Amino acid sequence: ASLKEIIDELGKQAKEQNKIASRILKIKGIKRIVVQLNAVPKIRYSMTIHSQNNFRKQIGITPQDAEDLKLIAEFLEKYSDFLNEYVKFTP
Amino acid sequence: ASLKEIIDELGKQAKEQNKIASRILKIKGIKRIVVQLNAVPKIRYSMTIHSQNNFRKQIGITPQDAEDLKLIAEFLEKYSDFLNEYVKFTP
Ligand SMILES: [Cl-]
Ligand SMILES: [Cl-]
Ligand SMILES: [Cl-]
Ligand SMILES: [Cl-]
Ligand SMILES: [Cl-]
Ligand SMILES: [Cl-]
Repeated sequence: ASLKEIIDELGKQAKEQNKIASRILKIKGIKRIVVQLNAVPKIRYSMTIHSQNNFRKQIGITPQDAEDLKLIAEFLEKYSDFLNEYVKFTP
Repeated sequence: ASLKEIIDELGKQAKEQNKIASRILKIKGIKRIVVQLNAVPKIRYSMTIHSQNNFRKQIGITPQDAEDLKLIAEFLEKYSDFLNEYVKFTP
């Protein structure tokens, strides 16, 4: 499933149901931080990060998360132009 | 104020008061993501990230945050050995 497929799927779901629809992006190489894409409804997107170990609670980062954070930064830069033509983000 | 001064100050506060004590790290160059250090009480540390614009709510990252995330990764790597001898982190 590509990013665009996920974006499209979350958009359609958030509309049919009138509530946030979410999906974990499976960014290659990430060890612990999980990036979740959210479609918030007239549909705007955001991305939140989560620990696999306390998935529902706010993430506490430690120094061992440095490489994850870099991979997330790289993924953002790699898809930046596309995302900025394709979706609107949360305020 | 160095990282160690902040760590020491938050440790002393979290002990005198028996509750989480927190302070924003002023990592040079960050535009929007704020890293806050927390001493949680028998004292363990964590770091949480926050948007300056919705400081109390969970941060929604967008592609413009890529450089902040890299600077946070660099700061973690720069202080990694020190932190791992000097403090214990949250589970
Ligand atoms: Cl992910
Ligand atoms: Cl965590
Ligand atoms: Cl792109
Ligand atoms: Cl900061
Ligand atoms: Cl935000
Ligand atoms: Cl160090």
